[PDB]
Formats: sequence, C-alpha cells, structure tokens
Amino acid sequence: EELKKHEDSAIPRRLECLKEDVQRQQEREKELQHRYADLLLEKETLKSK
Amino acid sequence: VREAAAALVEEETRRYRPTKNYLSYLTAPDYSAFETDIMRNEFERLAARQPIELLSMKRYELPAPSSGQKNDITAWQECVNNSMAQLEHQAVRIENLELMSQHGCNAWKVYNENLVHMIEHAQKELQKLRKHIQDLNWQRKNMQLTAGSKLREMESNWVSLVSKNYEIERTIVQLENEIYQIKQQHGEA
Amino acid sequence: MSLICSISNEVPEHPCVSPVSNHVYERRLIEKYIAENGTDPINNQPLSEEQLIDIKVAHPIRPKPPSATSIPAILKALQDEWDAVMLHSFTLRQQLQTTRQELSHALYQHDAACRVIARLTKEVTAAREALA
Amino acid sequence: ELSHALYQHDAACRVIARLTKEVTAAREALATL
Repeated sequence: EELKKHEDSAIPRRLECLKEDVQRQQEREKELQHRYADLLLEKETLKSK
Repeated sequence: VREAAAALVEEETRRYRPTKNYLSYLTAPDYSAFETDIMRNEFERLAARQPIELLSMKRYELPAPSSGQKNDITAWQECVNNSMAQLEHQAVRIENLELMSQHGCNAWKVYNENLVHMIEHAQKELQKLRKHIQDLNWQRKNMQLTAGSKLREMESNWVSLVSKNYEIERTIVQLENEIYQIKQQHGEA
Repeated sequence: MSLICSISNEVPEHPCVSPVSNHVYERRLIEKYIAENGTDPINNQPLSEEQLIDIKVAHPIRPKPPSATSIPAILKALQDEWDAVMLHSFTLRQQLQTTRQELSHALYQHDAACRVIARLTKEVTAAREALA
Repeated sequence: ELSHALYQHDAACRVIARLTKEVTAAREALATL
C-alpha cells in the first residue's frame, strides 16, 4: 500500500521530467531546422548569381 | 540482467562513509510503561537467567515429621492434617474423573470443532487477504506497464530525435563549409 | 466471531466493545487502561468506561487437558505457564530491543542512498549536458 | 516502519539499477559522438 503511494508519487515525476526532455529536444529540433532551411535558401541566392 | 546489476548496485553502498546520524531518533519506544517492580524483579531474574524457584513436591507425599520434630504432638498433628488434606485432594480428583469420562469425550469433540471454526474463519480472512494483496499487485502491474509503455514509446522517439538532431548538426557543418567555399569562389570571381 | 480481546490477543472472560474503535476487549483490562491512560488503546482517541458496551455471551472455554489436573497439579502447571508468560513477555522486550538495531541500520543505508542518487542525478544531467 | 524502510531500501536498489544502465548508455552515446 505504501509502495503504491510512492509509485503514485514517482510516476508523474518520471513523466514530467522525461516529457520535458523530449519537448526540449523538439524545441532544439525546431531551432536547428529553421536555421538549416534558411541556409539552403541563402545558398539558392548564391546559386542565382 | 538485474541479477548482475544488483551486484553493481551494491558498489556505492560499499563506499558509504561516516555520517551515521541515522533516523532512528524518530518515535523511540519505552521499556518501562506499566512495569510493576515485581515484574521488574522477574525481568531482572530472567536477565540473570536464574533457574526456577521450584514449588515444593514434598507436600504431595509427607509421611512424618523429621526425627527431632517427631517428639512434638503438634508436629505430628500438622502431618496428620497433611495426610487428611491429601485424601480429600484424591476425593475431589476422583469426583472430577467421573464427570470427565462421560462428558469430557463429547466436550473434547465440541472444542476440537471450535478450533476448526477458528481455522475456517482464519483461512477465509487469509484467502480474503491473499486475494486483496494479489488484486493490489494487479493494480501495481497494470499501472507500471501502462506508464512504462508510454515512456518507452517516448524514449524511442527521444532516441530517434536526439540522433537525427546531431545528424542535422553534422549536415549543418556540411552546409556551412560548402556555403563558405561557394562564397570564396564567387567572391574571388 | 469467537471473540478475542485486542489487548491480550486471546479470548476474554468478561468482554466489551469500545465504540470508539469497534474492537473487542476484556473489560477489566481496558478499564484498568482507561484509569491509567484515559484513551482508547488501539488509536489513542479518548475513551471512558461509561462508553464501553457490555457483552454477556457464555463461554465455551475448555480445560487443557482435565486429565492431568488436580489442585497440586494445577498450581504446578500454572507456575510453568506463568514462567512461559514471563518468558513470552521478556521475549517481546528482546524482540523490541532487536527491532531497534535492525531498523536503525536499515535507515542509515537508505539515507546514504539518497546522497548517492543526488550525485548520480548530477552525473546524468552533466552527461545530458554533454549530449547537448 | 522497518519493513517499509527495507522495501524503500529495496526500491532504491531498483532506482540505482535503472540509473546504472542509464549512465552506461549515455556514456556509450557520447562515445558515438
């Protein structure tokens, strides 16, 4: 009974941190891909010359 | 898997270091609460492991005073009294055996049944309890694996996302080197 | 239920229920407790002898065995049972004294485990920062 | 409370078991670069 309450404490904590880890990596992905998309576009300006 | 890991778990416990202000100051018991001094003397007696102060067997059998006492009428009187008491003890005993032969047979059967009834109630409560514990275990198991699936699913995504990101970072470097070179070649031209 | 008193863990001779806990009790014992403590014994809520609910169910209680017994033999057997009870009660003292040591040693190792977890949490986070 | 503390101690062992593997995989990950 006690163990379940500690598990009930642990499960949101594990969910909170790991989802935040995943979320930051997606935020990292969004920042990376935004720059990376722009630089090909920049390369196309160079290619246009 | 965990068998090997459990011995690896042990490692840091081997490296615990002098800090033993351990939590057992919480809710210290009391030895003393309702001890009488007589009970305390008995607990002193058992701490000293003292043998039994035997209740006298000689009263069962005493045929006469001792040789110096034998010249006292009152000493013989106490032994005559003693012999009188023992006969009545046998009288009360034989009286008890009369009842015990007829009724005690039935009463033993009734009492042995009552022990079975205590066991039947105990086994019912045990089977209630064992079921309830295993019902709890099924609540434990379902909760762990439901959460454990979704995290593992997320972790698989996370591993894929992490790997792909640095791959994109690698290609980012590939872009920047190539863009720079084209900028040099166009700039020199 | 074939009643057992909650204090003695054994069948009462004069039984009563505390309404403050619904447990079954041997009335002269808990009345003595009430006088000395003023509370229910199981949950420490306040209690009085007035609140106690009497039982008048007859006793099926049985000798153990009758064939040995006589007045000298009862006193002989009672002494042995008395010694067994005092051995039992002192064993509880011993048991309680023992549970002091084992709980305390367990608590140190679990407390020290937290310090390891703390260090490892730092280690993991630094390793994740390295991955960034 | 003893048994609870024992199981807490045992629960800690499972936590350390998880963490040991997680550290090992993360250091392995860094070795990949």
